[PDB]
Amino acid sequence: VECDFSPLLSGTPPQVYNFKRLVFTNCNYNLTKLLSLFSVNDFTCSQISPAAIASNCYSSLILDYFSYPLSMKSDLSVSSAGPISQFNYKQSFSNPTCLILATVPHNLTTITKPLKYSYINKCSRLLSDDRTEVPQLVNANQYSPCVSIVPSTVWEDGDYYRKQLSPLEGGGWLVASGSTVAMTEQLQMGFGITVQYGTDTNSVCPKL
Amino acid sequence: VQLQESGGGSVQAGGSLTLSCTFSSEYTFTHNAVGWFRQAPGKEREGVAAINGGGGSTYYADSVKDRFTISRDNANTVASLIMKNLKPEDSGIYYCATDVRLIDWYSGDWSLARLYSTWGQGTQVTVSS
Ligand SMILES: *[C@@H]1O[C@H](CO[C@H]2O[C@H](CO)[C@@H](O)[C@H](O)[C@@H]2O)[C@@H](O[C@@H]2O[C@H](CO)[C@@H](O[C@@H]3O[C@H](CO)[C@@H](O)[C@H](O)[C@@H]3O)[C@H](O)[C@H]2NC(C)=O)[C@H](O[C@H]2O[C@H](CO)[C@@H](O)[C@H](O)[C@@H]2O)[C@H]1NC(C)=O
Repeated sequence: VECDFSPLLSGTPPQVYNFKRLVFTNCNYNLTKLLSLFSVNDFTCSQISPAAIASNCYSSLILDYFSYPLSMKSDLSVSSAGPISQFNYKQSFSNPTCLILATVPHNLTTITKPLKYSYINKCSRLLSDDRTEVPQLVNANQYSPCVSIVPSTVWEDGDYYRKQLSPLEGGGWLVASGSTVAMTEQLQMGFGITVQYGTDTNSVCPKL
Repeated sequence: VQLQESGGGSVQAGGSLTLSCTFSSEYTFTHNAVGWFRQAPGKEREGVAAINGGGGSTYYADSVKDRFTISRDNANTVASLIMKNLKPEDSGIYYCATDVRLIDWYSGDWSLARLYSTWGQGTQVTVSS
């Protein structure tokens, strides 16, 4: 059975804080078949390499994808000093990972564009003393604690959101704000890959 | 059903026909693709043309290039096949198909019938010398 990467090629890719995660097990994969369809602008890895990630056997392969403007490549480089790693998307510290930035060629019209790019620029708890804010950051490999209060696309740059927390939850509020970047002529995306060499047999292998 | 071919008929060699693949009112191929195939007695089913939602990618069999044209409406609910300069060996039952495995479709396998999960009932094309 060949791992089927077709879902990336169909529909509107979510924004970075709503990244779509696909988990592959017990299948053979052809990574170059996927990547050859895109114009790859950046391809960086941690604890693995582009050559190795395409050629090893894993207990599982996890593929994340989202809309992401190439002009925010540096917002990735700043890592937890900037809003993407703080509030939107932060890959595993525990397993090898890669992060790919790619442009959608004009031929792939089945990938439809969102109205704009959006990301979360603030996620904080406003405490019951109605005074101090405590930032609530994303944990590696997880979704933002503010995904439930930010819309799938931010309507206007700087829009602000809040949700009252119950007394049992400690009171106060969960608060967030969104930023936007204008859509590009061709859609630009990020692909995140995490692999696991697990107890479970390494039955995610390259197609030969 | 879901896929319906129309527009087939009988025609003299050198004539033309336009086939239509109409999706049920609730369905679209906006995020997928449509292939046109044909079946002749004693031959395997043959892909002749295909197009994706949005029309960014179009493919043609060598046997029909420069004679056939595949197109879509803006809404990706009708895929049309304009066939010109028809030959007797173009006679067949013509099928449209959708719900394709997209990655393989984009990667050179557009004409592989097994990749398509949803098939119309077909329309008759009869070309007479
Ligand atoms: C994938 O897209 C390629 C580029 O498509 C662009 O152009 C279309 C409009 O045609 C836009 O809607 C789209 O967004 C994108 O900007 C296709 O390659 C291009 O194909 C066109 C048409 O076939 C070529 O244009 C013609 O060129 C002839 C040359 O003499 C000229 O006389 C005509 O007047 C007309 O301008 C164009 O030159 C070409 N450009 C490039 C960079 O390839 C591609 O399909 C085409 O290219 C294939 C390889 O070249 C070819 O085999 C096909 O027959 C087709 O021409 C397309 N691929 C698929 C699978 O659809």
